[PDB]
Amino acid sequence: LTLQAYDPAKVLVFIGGQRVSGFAADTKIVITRNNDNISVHAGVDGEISNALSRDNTGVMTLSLQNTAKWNGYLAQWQRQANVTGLIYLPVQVEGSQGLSLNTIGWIQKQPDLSYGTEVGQMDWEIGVLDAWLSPDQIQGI
Amino acid sequence: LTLQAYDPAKVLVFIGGQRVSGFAADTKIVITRNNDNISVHAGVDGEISNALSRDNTGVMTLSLQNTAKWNGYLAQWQRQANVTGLIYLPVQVEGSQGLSLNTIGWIQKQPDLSYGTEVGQMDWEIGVLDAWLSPDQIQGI
Amino acid sequence: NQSKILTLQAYDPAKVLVFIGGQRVSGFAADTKIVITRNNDNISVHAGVDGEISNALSRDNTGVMTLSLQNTAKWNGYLAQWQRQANVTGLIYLPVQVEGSQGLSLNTIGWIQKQPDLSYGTEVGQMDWEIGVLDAWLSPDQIQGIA
Amino acid sequence: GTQPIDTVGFETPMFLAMHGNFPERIRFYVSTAGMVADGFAVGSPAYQFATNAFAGNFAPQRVAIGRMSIDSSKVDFTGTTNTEQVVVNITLNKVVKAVKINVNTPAQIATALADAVTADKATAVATGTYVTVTAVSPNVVSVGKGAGVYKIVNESSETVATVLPSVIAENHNWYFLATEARSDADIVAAAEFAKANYKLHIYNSTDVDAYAPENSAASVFDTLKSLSYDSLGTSDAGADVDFTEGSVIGAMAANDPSYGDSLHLKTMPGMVPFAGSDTQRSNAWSRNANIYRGLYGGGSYIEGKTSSGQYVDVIRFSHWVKFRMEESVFAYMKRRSDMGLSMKMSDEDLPVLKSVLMNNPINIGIRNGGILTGYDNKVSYDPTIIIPKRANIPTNDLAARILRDVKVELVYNNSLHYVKIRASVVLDRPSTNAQTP
Amino acid sequence: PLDFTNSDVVMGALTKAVGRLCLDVTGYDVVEADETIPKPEGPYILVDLSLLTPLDWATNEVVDEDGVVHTAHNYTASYTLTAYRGKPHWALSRVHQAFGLPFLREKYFPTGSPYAYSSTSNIARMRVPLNQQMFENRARTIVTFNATFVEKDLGTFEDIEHIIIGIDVDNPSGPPIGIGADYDKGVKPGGDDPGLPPKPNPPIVYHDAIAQVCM
Amino acid sequence: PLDFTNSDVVMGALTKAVGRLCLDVTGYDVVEADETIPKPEGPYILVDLSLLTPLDWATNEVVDEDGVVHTAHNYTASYTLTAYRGKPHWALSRVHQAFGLPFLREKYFPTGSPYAYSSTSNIARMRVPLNQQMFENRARTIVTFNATFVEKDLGTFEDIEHIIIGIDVDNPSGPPIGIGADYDKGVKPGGDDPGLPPKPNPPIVYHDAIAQVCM
Repeated sequence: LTLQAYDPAKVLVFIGGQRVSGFAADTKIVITRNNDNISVHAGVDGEISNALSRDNTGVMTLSLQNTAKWNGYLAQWQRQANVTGLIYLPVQVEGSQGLSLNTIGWIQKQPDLSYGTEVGQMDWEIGVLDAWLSPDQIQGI
Repeated sequence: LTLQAYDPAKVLVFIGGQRVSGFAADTKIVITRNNDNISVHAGVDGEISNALSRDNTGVMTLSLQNTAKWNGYLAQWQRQANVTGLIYLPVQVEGSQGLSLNTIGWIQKQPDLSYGTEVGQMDWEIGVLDAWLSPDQIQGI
Repeated sequence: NQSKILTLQAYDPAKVLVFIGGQRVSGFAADTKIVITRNNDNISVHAGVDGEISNALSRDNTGVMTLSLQNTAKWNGYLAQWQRQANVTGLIYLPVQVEGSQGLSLNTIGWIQKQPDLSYGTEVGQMDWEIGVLDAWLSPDQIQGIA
Repeated sequence: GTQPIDTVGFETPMFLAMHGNFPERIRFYVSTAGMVADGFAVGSPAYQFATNAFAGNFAPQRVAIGRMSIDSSKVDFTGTTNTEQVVVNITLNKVVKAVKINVNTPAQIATALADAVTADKATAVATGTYVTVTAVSPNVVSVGKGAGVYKIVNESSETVATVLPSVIAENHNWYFLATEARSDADIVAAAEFAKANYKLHIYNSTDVDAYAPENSAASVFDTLKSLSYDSLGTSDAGADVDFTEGSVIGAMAANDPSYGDSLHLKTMPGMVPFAGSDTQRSNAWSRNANIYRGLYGGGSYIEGKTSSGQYVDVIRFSHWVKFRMEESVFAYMKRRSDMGLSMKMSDEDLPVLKSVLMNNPINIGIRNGGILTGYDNKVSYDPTIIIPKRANIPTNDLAARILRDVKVELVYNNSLHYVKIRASVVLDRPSTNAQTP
Repeated sequence: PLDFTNSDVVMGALTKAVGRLCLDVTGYDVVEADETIPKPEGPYILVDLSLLTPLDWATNEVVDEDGVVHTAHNYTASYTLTAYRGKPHWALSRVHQAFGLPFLREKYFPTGSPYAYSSTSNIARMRVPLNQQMFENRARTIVTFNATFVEKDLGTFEDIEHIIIGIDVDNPSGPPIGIGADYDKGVKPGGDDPGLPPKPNPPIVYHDAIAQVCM
Repeated sequence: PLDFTNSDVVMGALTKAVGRLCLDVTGYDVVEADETIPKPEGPYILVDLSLLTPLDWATNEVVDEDGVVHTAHNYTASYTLTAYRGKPHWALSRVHQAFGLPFLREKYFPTGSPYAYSSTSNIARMRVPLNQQMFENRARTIVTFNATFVEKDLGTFEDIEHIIIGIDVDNPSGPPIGIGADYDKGVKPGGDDPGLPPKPNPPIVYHDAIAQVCM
């Protein structure tokens, strides 16, 4: 029994079937939801009633160095979909020790490209059609 | 008669019956209310009348290292409730020397998960259905 | 306070079932799924000069039901066919039913009263079909403990 | 060594009958049909009690019947008057019969009842005012009420003070207590056992000393009053032949004490309205012998007081709290131990009892209204829970692995019983300070 | 019987993991700071565990079968590498890139291992005079790793075998009613009572009618 | 008679608490900076109370029976630990993790104690030449604790036994009316007057009618 140490190199991202590579330093990804889980209606006298949220979309940011070969793929996929109308591709994430994710999603907005004296960065916004994190990889859950 | 020294290690959190563990450095928790206690209506000539607040919900933040085993439990509880409709679990807090709390509550929103070169952090938002602090543990009140 | 929780199970909007003609409706809009109204109030009051009061019971109980569907929904087709069907053949009525997950139900017959306004733009539109319901008494049957 | 009951037991009433229809010391039924199948004669004591219990508005789901060795029955006409076809129902070893005596005097009727000698095994012995029925070793006999004016009495070689320790050992999942024996010694023995085992004792009596003037009396009600027990007694005319304890239980078995509801005006089908006068009612109220007055064309219980003057509902509420806390603590402690995460004796674990106890037993009461809350004076009624720290636990208690001095406090929210008004009629109507006090 | 790998094991094995990867990539020879020896011949690398940082609050607790507690803490260990001859700056760089090669890492940093790589610092090239005749080429860098340390408690508290609770119900009809409640390890609240009969499952039989109504 | 534990007691007992936990976990030997002795044999740890920080404004005031005042102030004491041989960095780390083990803390840091643990600094490993022959392994860290200090006043002020108040009511009908008011320790304003009669509680009697109306 040896407990894991957080390995940043085993955080994987698979988009469309292949594995992404060429991240920028620091945060490789960020996952954020769009809406609150439950909506609470509070009465005059204090009665409380709850409603379940039925919109579970999220957003995932993806930091890539502007020299990465994966910029070309996303740029091609983005323009292709705008013409044909087919926008969805599988998205899967893993954690060395953390919460995974496995759904479908699409490229939401085009990042901002800037050129200077040093290799820059591009932050893509990948929409994910469901944003429930999973304890698959937690060692002991 | 020896007066207590603030012991950060004796601040306890019990959710659903078990004890939480695996906090991130600095602030373990934060408790905040949502509404003002009394609403004051001021007349033209200066007459003043008061109304008592009958909505006493609060919010409690919970900072956990992203390798904590307790992330899996909250992720499972969150998804379970979204299907069944049972969302409430007991919540209890203690203070080494401070104001306690003991009510029921639910997981409000999914935190933001980010992956980088070092073990990160997740801040859960636990709604609490009442937010009255108690002097139980104060030594002399 | 936790001693006044009005719903011990969260209200899930997906439990609200609607059946028209025996098929389950699907493809609803963003905010509101249905709205049920009456046309006439329940009783009429005839008050005399000196204060004599007498009341009458209404006998027109028809109501109107609005059904919000995304204009890309498939159910728009079924309703559109039904309109022409009834316009020519003269058979208008069709059973209607509603399930009050944690509220009031409804079970009667109805017909398509008007067709909505179809609009095309940069966003997926919406349609408000009017299903006039012959009798609109709400039913508390889903609620337990009604003595 | 009282073991704890659970929620189902809290509703199950037990009746200690005399019979031999099953070998076991106790059995549970969900309808009178099962008892009929077991060979109980229609109109028999246990059958009547079961019918009454199931006939209430708050009827329990299941009824438990105890066994006390039967010896011989009695069909007593002594002191009766009859001008109607007397009928007696008899079941013999799964064989069901009926008996008929026409019309005349009670002694003649009793003598003519000796005709119950055909198709029998069992024997019948007339004695001029009653017929003693005795079975034979392999035979089983059940004698039940019919259309006649008579009361069935049973005798046994055992005594309650020795039968009950066997029934409780056989099974303990029941709350209410009732018996067929009606002697003062049996009633007092039942009361003393019940008060020691945390069970509610019920009984109906027909003694006229309940009506007897308050100046003095020596009734069982008075003996229990002197001993200061909690047995719930009631005076009824038809108790000795109908066993109306079943009807009393049927009106309070199902409603949980979390509502703080009392027994003051609940209708009890099967009971017969009290007949005495107002002076007799005043007399009875002094002995705590509750009566079933018939008012405004209906029947209504009266005030449900116990032997020692206390109300029934407070006692029942306290017992309900006890059982619920026991069950909740056991459940949580068992779930904690199913995992390898057993509760230890340290200051990092002890507090959780606060939430564990707040959830199941107490919060339901506060919600439903049985527990009073708010502010008074300079005191508040909110329930409080106090738990010790590891430093305060004695070393002997540490060694024994036992936790003591966990304390709870509550306030009960009683109901209303009486109202008085001061109306006034006048032909017309009559200082102006107008200054804020 | 529920054993583990304490801090001493993880810490000592991390050095050797770094030592083998440096040897297997750069081709230089390796040496630690722990004990001093006459300077080797040819290019070589020096390894040192310069610094170690803790993270305040434990992330996991594992309870032994008997109740003992094992606590896990996150750490970060920094190693100072120095290359002394040849092209030292080239040597250190190849160590950096090695952590990006998948197959090479799997030999020494297998999935599930108690330590991992985090980042690297700037590589500085230096020239140092020797005996006032020659300038020697050198370099220096700091490599930061992640880790997780586990330690075992020194005992346990007693279990709760028996609980006694006192209850007082204040009421207006009389003095407060005192009553107690109790719990015991093996005593079920209901004993072993079978409970109410269950609703039976009807047996599987043939039906002639798809939907039959009978009054 | 209302005694307490002043600053001197708490401060001196905090050192020994740290001393015992270091000995009981790492297995090394312990020594303070207070008095100098020839260097012991084998690995050992050195304890020093490097720094002490006050918090400005008192958090509690306890009044003696006679009126004397005891004031309580929050503090933070920092201890510098140094381990001198063996694997010093390993030794210090096990001290850090000890504060996360529940049973071990309860021996020396019981609930209600006047000092507590706060945090820890980076652990730096060092090599120090000795006699120009050998490099000795060492380490260093700073552990920060919480504390609370209580001190007792040097006297009290007099009580207020008698109060005299002068009042002047200016009015237009004449010169201002002068009148005085007074207070005395044991003199009630109303003496011991019984006051108005209370509303009696009616005795408990039997009622025939659930609701009776009488004109």
